[PDB]
Amino acid sequence: NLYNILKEVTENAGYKDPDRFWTNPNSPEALQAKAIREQKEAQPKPEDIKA
Amino acid sequence: PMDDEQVLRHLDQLVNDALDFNSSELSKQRSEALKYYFGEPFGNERPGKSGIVSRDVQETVDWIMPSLMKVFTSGGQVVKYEPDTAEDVEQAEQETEYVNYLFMRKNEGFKVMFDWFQDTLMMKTGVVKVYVEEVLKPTFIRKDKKKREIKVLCVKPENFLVDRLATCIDDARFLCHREKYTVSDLRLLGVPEDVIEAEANREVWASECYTLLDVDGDGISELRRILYVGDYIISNEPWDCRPFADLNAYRIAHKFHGMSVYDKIRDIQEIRSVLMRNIMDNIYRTNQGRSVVLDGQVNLEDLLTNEAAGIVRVKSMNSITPLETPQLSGEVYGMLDRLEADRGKRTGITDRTRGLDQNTLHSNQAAMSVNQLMTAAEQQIDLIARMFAETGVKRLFQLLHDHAIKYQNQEEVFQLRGKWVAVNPANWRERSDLTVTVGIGNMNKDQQMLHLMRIWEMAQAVVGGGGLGVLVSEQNLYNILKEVTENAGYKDPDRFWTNPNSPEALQAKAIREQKEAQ
Amino acid sequence: LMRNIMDNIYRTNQGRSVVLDGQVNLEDLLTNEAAGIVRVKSMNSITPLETPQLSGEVYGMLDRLEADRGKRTGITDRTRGLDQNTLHSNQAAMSVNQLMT
Amino acid sequence: NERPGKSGIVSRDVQETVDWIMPSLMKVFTSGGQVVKYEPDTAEDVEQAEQETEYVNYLFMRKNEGFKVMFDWFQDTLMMKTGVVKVYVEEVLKPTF
Amino acid sequence: GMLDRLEADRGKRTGITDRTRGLDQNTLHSNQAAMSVNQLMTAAEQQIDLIARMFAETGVKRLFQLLHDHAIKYQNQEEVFQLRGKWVAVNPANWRERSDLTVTVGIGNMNKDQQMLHLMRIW
Amino acid sequence: DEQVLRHLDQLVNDALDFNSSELSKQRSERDVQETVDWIMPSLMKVFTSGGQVVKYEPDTAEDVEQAEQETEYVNYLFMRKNEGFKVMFDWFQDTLMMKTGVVKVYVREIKVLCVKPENFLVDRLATCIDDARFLCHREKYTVSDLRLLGVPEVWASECYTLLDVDGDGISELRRILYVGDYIISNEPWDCRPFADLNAYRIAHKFHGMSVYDKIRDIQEIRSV
Amino acid sequence: TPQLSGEVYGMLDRLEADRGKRTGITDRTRGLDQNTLHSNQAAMSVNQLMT
Amino acid sequence: AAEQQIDLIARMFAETGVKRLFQLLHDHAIKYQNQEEVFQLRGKWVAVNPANWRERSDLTVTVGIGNMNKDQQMLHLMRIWEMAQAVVGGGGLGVLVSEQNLYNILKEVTENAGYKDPDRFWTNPNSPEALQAKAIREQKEAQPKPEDIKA
Repeated sequence: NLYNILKEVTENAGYKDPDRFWTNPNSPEALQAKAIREQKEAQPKPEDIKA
Repeated sequence: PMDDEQVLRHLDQLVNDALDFNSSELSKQRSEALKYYFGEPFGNERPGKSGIVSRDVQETVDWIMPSLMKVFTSGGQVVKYEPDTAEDVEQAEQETEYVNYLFMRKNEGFKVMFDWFQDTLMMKTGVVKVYVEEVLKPTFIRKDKKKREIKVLCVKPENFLVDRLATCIDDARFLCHREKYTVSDLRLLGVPEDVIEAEANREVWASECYTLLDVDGDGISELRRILYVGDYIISNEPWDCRPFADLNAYRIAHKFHGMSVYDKIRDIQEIRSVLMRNIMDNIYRTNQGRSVVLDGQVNLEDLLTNEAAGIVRVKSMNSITPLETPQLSGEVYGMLDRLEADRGKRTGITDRTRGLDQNTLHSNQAAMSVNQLMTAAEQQIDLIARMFAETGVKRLFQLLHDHAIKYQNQEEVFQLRGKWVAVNPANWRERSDLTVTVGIGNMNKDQQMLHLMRIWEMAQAVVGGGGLGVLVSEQNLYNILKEVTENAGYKDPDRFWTNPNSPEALQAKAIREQKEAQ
Repeated sequence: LMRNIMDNIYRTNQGRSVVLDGQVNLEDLLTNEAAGIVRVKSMNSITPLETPQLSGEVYGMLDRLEADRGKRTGITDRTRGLDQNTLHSNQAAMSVNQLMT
Repeated sequence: NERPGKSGIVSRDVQETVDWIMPSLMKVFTSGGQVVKYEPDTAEDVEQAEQETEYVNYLFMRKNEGFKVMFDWFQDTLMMKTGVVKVYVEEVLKPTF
Repeated sequence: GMLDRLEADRGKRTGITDRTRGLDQNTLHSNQAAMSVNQLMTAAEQQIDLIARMFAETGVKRLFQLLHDHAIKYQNQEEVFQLRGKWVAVNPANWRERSDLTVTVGIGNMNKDQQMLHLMRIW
Repeated sequence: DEQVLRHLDQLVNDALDFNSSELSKQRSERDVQETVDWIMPSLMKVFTSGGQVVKYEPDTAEDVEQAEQETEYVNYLFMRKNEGFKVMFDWFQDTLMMKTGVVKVYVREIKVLCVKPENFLVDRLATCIDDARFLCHREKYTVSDLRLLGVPEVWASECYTLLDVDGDGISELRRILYVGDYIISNEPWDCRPFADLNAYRIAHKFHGMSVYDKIRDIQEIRSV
Repeated sequence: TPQLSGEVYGMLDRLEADRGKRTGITDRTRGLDQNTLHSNQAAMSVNQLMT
Repeated sequence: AAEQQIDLIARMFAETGVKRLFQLLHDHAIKYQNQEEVFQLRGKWVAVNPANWRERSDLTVTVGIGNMNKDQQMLHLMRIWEMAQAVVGGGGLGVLVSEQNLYNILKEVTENAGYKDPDRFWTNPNSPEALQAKAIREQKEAQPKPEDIKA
């Protein structure tokens, strides 16, 4: 719903779909981001030479 | 039932009546307005009196016009067809750029607006004419002949006769527009006798008539344009429409023509001129010395020193008396501030074309003194520009008429080389002016700082916690950067930083990311 | 009010017969309602013939009338915002909501 | 009530009121089609309400004589005390030829 | 303040608004570029017609004797900011924000960052 | 020596009725004595700085034919060769003084001549400044004219009008000099060596307005 | 002619102030703040003097 | 005071001195000598070859054109002072009457005092040192602001 806040802000600006999407509510790219791309960049990412 | 040779005399009778109807009132009004514009005397000046005149239309015109020039001529994106979305480059973008060359860079440039906007400001209306012309000079390899083109011009607005029951451009039962058409051009057209009249040009003023009648003895058909000479032999064919603009410029009620700043401000400038003339009278007459007679008889002091009061004081022995004739009040000069507020607030609220500072820098506190004081709280000039565009789209539509009829198989060079047949295009009869005028369309500074404060920086602040993984991708940020660069003056070449989406970027982006991830 | 102000200034700017009594029938009725310069009548001296000027306090109503001319529906000043010298400062909620719209 | 031979100056005051009332209505109503909503049942909105409200909007957005009609509304209301328009139906053409 | 009031055609018409003017000057320049350059077009037409074997002067580059196949004479030069109107919008923010929050030049930026010098170091 | 000659002579004689007899009043109303030095003298970079403001740029048929060579050659006449930078700004000076600037290309090579546009007599009504009813210019043309072929107080030349003096097939524009007892040489060209460029505020009239023209009241109000 | 007194304007002002005191209290009921702006000192002068 | 008769006397002697000043024109035209003056500068040239010109005017002395001391004092010191302050404040500095004319507008007081050259800095009729100082000021006050982002 923070994304809904941002989408309302952008609608106030006047950019619904193309320029400022800022919605990503539940979409396969958004699903793979929040559940995999963000998660695979947080849980298993700290495995560098420092680890 | 046949109606032949009667239309000649009928419109001959109509011309004089229409001229009596129009020129007596409207021509006199606009000519008086022009005389006011060029400081012709108003009547309050008398011999040995003031001479100050009213000169105020100049500054309001010179405050309104530059904004119109800076807002109109900006790229070739002024008018968008907005057709069905998928196939647009074939006609929606091709024909706009086609009319870009055939209107801009070919026909007088943006000076056409400078030759028509004043008509919408001085003449209460600006009405263009769209006319056919032919091009020549083949091989005399360039074996191309009889080229066709069409331009747009004035017809001396004093020569725009309209019927008495039209009130709209596409309602004129009678229309008349006349041009020079020298006698050598008549001989080019094979005129077989003399004219209405040492010089080949015998003062021939050819008249063009747009009227609908019944020559074929059938139902009332479309108008047939007539090229007259002296109320004589004609050239009539089934025509298409009226190639005109008719910018009322204020959208008055349903009348033939609209109204101008002249009709608004003639009386205000008249009272201003009267005030200045009376101020000069206070300076001049009220400050006259005389013979300085206490009472005296002296035949009214030698009849006011022979109606002059210049140099005489001999009455009998009169003592020192300045003889100060009573003068004007002190509020007359203080009335200047009130009347300046009265008139400047009408349409030129930006005193000296702009509102800015010299002592303190104009920062951007919050919402930019919101939206430029709400576009100076909806200045009427913006709405006048909106009406200008919404009615001048008719110019493009009239162009597209003849383009779809027949022009050429010409090729143009917008952003590339190689274009194709425009012999049989689609007009699409649908246009738009969304991002140019009163429509939401946040202005240059407004959009700039709005994006800077609430889009450019809010994202850069929120990215600290969540990150760009789900937030704005690179392509959208680059689109915002691209519009920012266009706000800097040039869309592409101002500040590239671009690389939005391409194998030279996206594939390069992936391979570079894996380069730094190994 | 504008008509009366302009007619006051017209009557004041117009000259007189420059006479106290005269014997030329008001100097030919002010030179046939003109009265440019005529003082030769009998013995009258050149006198500007002052006229009672109106009260300036009448102007004190015009601005009030200005308020009247907006008090009905549009007393808002010209509905055009101009900030030349001092910018639009805001403390909290923009003086809330621009004085509640 | 004009007296000839003197100043017959007529001060125009209504024009300012009308000409600064006009832009407010224009600015309010000349922005897309956000002005009017159809308010459907919560479960299904775009299926028949959003699409058809935007359809009617386009039938007033650039598919029917633009916004000069709105200006005529407002002029006829403010000046002649009442603004009225009519909505009629015409036939379309361009068959095979 | 009578003289100052009557000077509306002296100070205000002179394109002075406490340095906040010049639209009259810009309009005059654009009109001259669209009117005086017509004299240049006429001169070129006369040199094509009433002259032949033309040359070049003060540059010693190359003589254009003949073969003027075509010409589309028009100008566009009055569309620039005054001193920093086109820069102050994103002058100190692009380099200090785009590469600061996300220092990933190449993915999130471009080589045109060097062009920043062309707008900052150069000027 | 036909009726065309008499018509041209009468047109030249009656040309100066208003072209150079009433526009001079647009000179004084003074303010341009510093306003020009505040705008025109500082506009040196506006006119005489830049080769992109003056660009030909034709279509794909001719793109690298004379794109820069023509501009480079013309840049000589732009400054220091013929009608130089000061002489080109003389057009703006004449626009500030008599509400119109002139660059008259009177002519293998030509030069923008006829400075001091107060010598631009016309038929008192042009409305086009390119294709008017008639046009003229003032030249000295003294008696000592050994340079010219035959010419033996007298100041009259260049009677190039758009009237019916062509005699060939139509009322065409053939350039010729003044009569001078039949001393005019034909030249069938449409050069029309005149500009009449107001370049400040030019409507559909004979000529535009000057800086002092818009400040006529201020001329006697800012000093008197 | 017998000119009217200058206190008639005071009579107009008194009658207008009386009318305002009766029903239309707030002066013009409008806010035009271009140079003179409200200053926050305590709870917005609290609640604009309790409305 | 409606062409005071003292001002009449001054006007008519000012205009009748034109002939006796034509006499001095003739005296200069025939021959005097070829030295230099003693006013406004060090060094002047020879003007012993003039043209009679048959025309001379003395209209700048009295209530005629005549910018007399009373009118100059009052008109300048009140009206042109107010107008100059208005122009400088919000009327404009680089477009309207500027320093190059402010020197002239402020030299009027010095002319009333009689000293032209050595009192005020405001002369610059055509001065190279003032232009060089202006260029130096621009160079020394422009650079740091661009340099801040140039780093």
